[PDB]
Amino acid sequence: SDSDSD
Amino acid sequence: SDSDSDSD
Amino acid sequence: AMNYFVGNSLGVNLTGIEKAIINRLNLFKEMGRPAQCVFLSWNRYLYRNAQNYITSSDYINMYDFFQEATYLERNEPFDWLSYWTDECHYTLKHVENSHDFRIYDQERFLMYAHFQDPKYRILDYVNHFDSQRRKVKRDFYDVRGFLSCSRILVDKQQTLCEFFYNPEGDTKLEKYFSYKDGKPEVQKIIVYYANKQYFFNNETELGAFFIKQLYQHGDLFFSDRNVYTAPIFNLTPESIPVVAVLHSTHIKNIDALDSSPFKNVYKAMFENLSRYRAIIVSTEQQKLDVEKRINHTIPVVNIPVGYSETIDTPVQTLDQRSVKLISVARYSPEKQLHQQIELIKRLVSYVPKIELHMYGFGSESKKLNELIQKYGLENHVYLRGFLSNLDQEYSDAYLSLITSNMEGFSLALLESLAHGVPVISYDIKYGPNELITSDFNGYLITKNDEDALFDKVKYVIDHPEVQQRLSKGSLAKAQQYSKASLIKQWDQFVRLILEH
Amino acid sequence: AMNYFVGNSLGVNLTGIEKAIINRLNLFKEMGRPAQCVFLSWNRYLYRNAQNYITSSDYINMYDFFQEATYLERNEPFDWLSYWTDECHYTLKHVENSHDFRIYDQERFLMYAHFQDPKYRILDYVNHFDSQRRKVKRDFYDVRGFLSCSRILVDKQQTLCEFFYNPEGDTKLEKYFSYKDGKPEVQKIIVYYANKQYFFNNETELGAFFIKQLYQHGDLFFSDRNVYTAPIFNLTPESIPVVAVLHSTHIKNIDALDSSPFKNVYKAMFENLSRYRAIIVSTEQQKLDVEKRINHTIPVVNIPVGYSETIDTPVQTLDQRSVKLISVARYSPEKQLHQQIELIKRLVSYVPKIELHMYGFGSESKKLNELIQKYGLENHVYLRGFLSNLDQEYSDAYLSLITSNMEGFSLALLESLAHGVPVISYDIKYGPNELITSDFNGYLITKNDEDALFDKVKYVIDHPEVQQRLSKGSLAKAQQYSKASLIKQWDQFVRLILEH
Ligand SMILES: O=c1ccn([C@@H]2O[C@H](COP(=O)(O)OP(=O)(O)O)[C@@H](O)[C@H]2O)c(=O)[nH]1
Ligand SMILES: O=c1ccn([C@@H]2O[C@H](COP(=O)(O)OP(=O)(O)O)[C@@H](O)[C@H]2O)c(=O)[nH]1
Ligand SMILES: CC(=O)N[C@@H]1[C@@H](O)[C@H](O)[C@@H](CO)O[C@H]1O
Ligand SMILES: CC(=O)N[C@@H]1[C@@H](O)[C@H](O)[C@@H](CO)O[C@H]1O
Ligand SMILES: *[C@@H]1O[C@H](CO)[C@@H](O)[C@H](O)[C@H]1NC(C)=O
Ligand SMILES: *[C@@H]1O[C@H](CO)[C@@H](O)[C@H](O)[C@H]1NC(C)=O
Ligand SMILES: *[C@@H]1O[C@H](CO)[C@@H](O)[C@H](O)[C@H]1NC(C)=O
Repeated sequence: SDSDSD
Repeated sequence: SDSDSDSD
Repeated sequence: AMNYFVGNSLGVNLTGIEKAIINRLNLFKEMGRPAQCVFLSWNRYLYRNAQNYITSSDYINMYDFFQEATYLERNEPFDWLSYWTDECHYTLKHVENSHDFRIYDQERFLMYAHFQDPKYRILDYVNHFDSQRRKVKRDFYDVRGFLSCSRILVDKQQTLCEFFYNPEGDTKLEKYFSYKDGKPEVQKIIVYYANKQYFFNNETELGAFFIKQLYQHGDLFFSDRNVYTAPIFNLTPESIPVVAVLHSTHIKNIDALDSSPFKNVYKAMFENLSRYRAIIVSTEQQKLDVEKRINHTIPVVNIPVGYSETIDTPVQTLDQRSVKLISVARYSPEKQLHQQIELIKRLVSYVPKIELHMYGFGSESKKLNELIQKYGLENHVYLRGFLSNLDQEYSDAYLSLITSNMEGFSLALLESLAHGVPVISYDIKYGPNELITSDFNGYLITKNDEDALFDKVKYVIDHPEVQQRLSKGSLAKAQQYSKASLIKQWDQFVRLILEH
Repeated sequence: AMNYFVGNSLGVNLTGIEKAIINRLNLFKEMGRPAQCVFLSWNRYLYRNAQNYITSSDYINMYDFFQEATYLERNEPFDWLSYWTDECHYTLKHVENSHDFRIYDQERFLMYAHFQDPKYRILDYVNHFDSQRRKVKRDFYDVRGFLSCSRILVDKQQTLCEFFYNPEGDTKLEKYFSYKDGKPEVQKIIVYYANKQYFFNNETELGAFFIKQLYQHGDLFFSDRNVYTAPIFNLTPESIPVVAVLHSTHIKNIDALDSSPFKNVYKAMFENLSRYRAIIVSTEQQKLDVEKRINHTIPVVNIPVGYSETIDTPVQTLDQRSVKLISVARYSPEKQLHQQIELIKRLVSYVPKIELHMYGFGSESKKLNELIQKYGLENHVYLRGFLSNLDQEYSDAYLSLITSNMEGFSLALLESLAHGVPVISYDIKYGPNELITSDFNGYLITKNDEDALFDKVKYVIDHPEVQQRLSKGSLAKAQQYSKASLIKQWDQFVRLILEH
C-alpha cells in the first residue's frame, strides 16, 4: 500500500 | 458538574 | 514434570470452576505430584484474591510472567501522600466521600489519585491531565505496589494502547486497540522477552506463546476455561499434551443429545477434538452422553471435581424451635431460586417456624428480594449473600434444596452431604442422581414438579426421625467422594495419559 | 564562565542564522573565550549536520541532554538486514528505487524500514502495522545508532504522543499532542530527570527549565532564534543575563519605521525588552532605526554576523570565452530569483556564452526549474543546489547578483567580496547599502528596477577593465570586515555587557 511508508 | 469527569 | 491447570482468573468470591481447580491442586499436593494453577487475564489484584486460597508459588499468571512479577509478594507500603507533599512540593486536595486526592503543582492541576483503602496504603490508579484537562493517561498499580499498566486515551476516554511494566519500570508488553461495535479490541501485541521482540495479532496468540515458554518435556496441561484455553491450545503444537475438562452440560439443549449445538464455551474444543489427549467430565452419565456424541474420537473419563473430608466443625446441632432450609447457589436463572421462594409461601401456613437461608450472589438478587416482599416472607426467607466459610451455616441445617435445571456436578450438593445435610433436588443432568439415592440421603424429584417438591419437603419436616436417618446416609454417601477416593483416580489418570 | 548561543537546530543545509552562530563560535574559539551552541528542537540528525562545521563538544541539544546522549559519539555500525533475516528469521522485500524494506514473518506484513544510505548502515525509521495494516507506531533512529523516539498514531496517521529514550531504551520524555487547525500541538510534556518527574504544558516551559539547569553564576546567553528563544527567556529569572540578536529586518513594513508593527518572530522579544542586557544587530542603520523605535530602553550595538579571512583557494581565474554570474540565495520568494532568470533571458541575446549559477535550497525549487524549462535556458541557468564549501565556485565568478527585498546583513554578499567577486544588489535594508559603495566594489540599484539591473550588469559584462577594478575594490571592502576587527568588537562587548 502507498500509505506504508513516509 | 464538569469536575466529576476527572475521576473514574 | 509439572501439571498445569489453566483457568482465566480468580475473583473476590470463589466460583465452581475456580474451586474445582483449587480442589484438584490440593489433591495433587496430597499425593506429592507437582501442580500449579495458570491464570491468563490481566489482574493486578490477583495476588490479593489468591491469598485466601492458594500460595504465591501455587500459581503463574501470564501477565505476571511477561512482567517478571511471577512469585513476587507485597512491598512494605510506600507513603505516596508524604512523597507528593514533602518530596515533590505538590498540593493535595482531598475529594470528600472518597479515598481520592487532586494533585497540583502550585495552582496547576496534574493528577487525580484513587487509593483503594481508607488508610491510603494501596494506590489503585492515577489519572494524568494535559493543559486543557484532557485525560491522556491512566496508571494502574498492582496491589503489590508496582505500576503495572499505563493506558493512553484518545477522544472521549477511548483506549488506544496499553504499556505493561516490570516492577523496575521497564516496558515488557505493548497492546494497540481499534474500536469495533463501541468496544476496544486488541489489533497488535508486542512482547519484549528473552532479549527479543515478538509480534502477535491478539491475546489468544500471546496465550499460545506463553504455553510454549512454560512447557518442558514431560509437562501436562489441563484446559479448564475452554472459551479462552481451547483457542490457545489450538495454536500450540500437538507435542504439548493437554486434557480438556468440561465443568457443565456440554450442549445448549440437554433434551436433544444427538442434534443440539455445543455451548459457545466448548465449540472451539469440540471442533478440534484430536488436539486433546482426553476429555474429563464429573459424572458417569455425562461420560456416556459425550463419548456417544463425539463418536469415541478421543477417550472420555469421569473424575468428580469435588471431594469430602471429615468435618471438625459441629454437625446436626439443630434448633428444636424452627426448621432451617438452605440453598447454596448463585442468584442466577438456571438455579430457579424463585421456585424455593414459592415453596416457602406454601409451607409457611402449615409450619410457621420455617427459615430458608439462600447463600450466593448474582443478577437475580433484585427479582428474588421483590418476590419475598410481594409474598410478605421477609421474616422467613433470607438472602444471606456470599459467605467464604459456610461450615457454621451447615451446623443447624435441616435440609438443602436444589431447583437447578443444569449442573455439571454441584459442589454445593456434595458439600451439603459432607456436613450431614440431606438434599432434595430435581433429577437433572448432571450430578444429583449420582450423589442422591432416593430415601437414603435425600430425594430426587422430576424436573420442575413443584408439587412433588412440596410433598417431599413436607414429609421430612413432619418426620424428624426420617431427617436423622437421611443425615447419616448423607455422611455415608460423602465417604464415596473422599479425598483418598479422588486421589486414587487422579493417580491412575496421570500415569496412563502421556503417550509411550 | 561559559557563553551560550541559543538557536533552534542545524539543518542538512545551513541557514544564514545557523551560519552566523557558527561564525561567532569560531571567533570566540580564536580569542580563547569558552563558547557553546545550544539547540532546542528534537533533531536525531544533528550529530551528522554538525560534522562539517563544529565539534561534538561545541554544542548541547536540549533533547540530547534529557536523553543522556549529550557529547555521545556514533556507535559501532550495526547490521539490521542480517539481524532481521539471520537472527529474527524474517523475510525482506526490497522496495524499488529506495533504501527501504518491507518486513514479513509468518506470512504477515510486520514493518516498513527506511535507511539513509545505499550501504544500509544507517537505519532512519521503522513503521509498525497491526493485523489490519494500520500504522500504529513509528520508531525514529538517531544517526548515532540508538532508537531516539517512538511516535504513537491515531486515525489518519495523526501524532497522538511521542516517547523519547536514552541509548539504553529507558523512557526520558513523553509528549501528548492535540490537533488545532489540522496541525499537532504539544498539550503536555513529562520528563524523568534527577530521579524526579517533571510536568510542562509546552516546549517553551521545557526550554525555560533546560536553560535553568545549564546556568552557573557568570554564564552569558545569546538569544539567536527569537520566535522560540525570547518566550523561553521571558520565563527565566532576570538574574540570568541574556542578549537579543536580530538577524533580519525587525518590522513588517520597513518603510514605516515609526508605525509598522514588529515582525511576529520578534514580538515576544520587543514586548519584554527590559529582560535583555542589549540588542545586537549586524548594521549601523539597523542600530539607529531600532534604538529610535525602542526609545533607548536598552543598549543597541552593531556587530556584523560575517567576517573575512585570507583565501587559500584561487581568486579571479576567469574563463575568457564564457562569463559566469552567481547567486548565493535560498530558493525562497523574498530572494525573487525569478527576476535573475528574467535578466538572463534578456542577456543571452547579447552574451551567448553567459551562465547563471544559483546556489541554494528551498520551496521555489520546482517553480524556478519550470521557469528555466519554459524559456529553454537549461544550458545558461543551473540550480546547483546547496554546496557546503563554495570556495571553488567563487574562483571563476565574474559578478554576484542580489534581487532580495529584505536582508539582515547578507553573508553571501561579504563572502562574494572576500573572494574578489563584485556584487550588484538592490539598495535594500539592511546590509547591501553598507557593504557596496557604487562604482567601487559593485553597484546599488533601485529596489525592483529590473530595467536598471540589466543596464548595470550588461555594462560590467561589456567592460572587463571595470569588472577587474571592482574586483580589487571588493577585496579592499572585505578587509574592513576582517576576523581581527570582529574579534575586537566581540571582546569589548563581552568585557562590558555584565554588571560589575
Ligand atoms: O455463599 C456461598 C455460596 C457458595 N459458595 C461456593 O460456591 C460454589 C458453587 O459451586 P457449584 O458447583 O455448586 O455450582 P456452580 O456455581 O458452578 O453452578 C460452591 O463451592 C460453594 O461452596 C460459597 O463458598 N459461599
Ligand atoms: O550552496 C550554498 C548556498 C548558500 N550557502 C550559505 O548560506 C548562507 C546564506 O545566508 P545569508 O546571510 O546570505 O542570507 P540568508 O539566506 O540567511 O538570507 C551563507 O553563509 C551562504 O554562504 C552555502 O553555504 N552554500
Ligand atoms: C452448569 C452449572 O450451572 N454449574 C457448574 C457446576 O454444576 C459444577 O460444580 C462446576 C464443575 O466444576 O461448574 C459449574 O459452573
Ligand atoms: C532577512 C533575511 O532574509 N535573512 C538574514 C540575512 O540577510 C542575514 O545575513 C543573516 C544574519 O545572520 O540571517 C538571515 O536571517
Ligand atoms: C514511502 O516511500 C515510498 C518509497 O519511495 C514511496 O513509494 C511512498 O509514496 C512513500 N510514502 C509517502 C511519502 O507517502
Ligand atoms: C472541578 O473541575 C472543574 C474542571 O472542569 C473545575 O472548573 C473546578 O475548579 C474543579 N473544582 C475543584 C474542586 O477542583
Ligand atoms: C470519580 O470518583 C469521584 C469520587 O468517588 C466522584 O466524585 C466522581 O464523580 C467519580 N467520577 C465518576 C465515577 O464519574
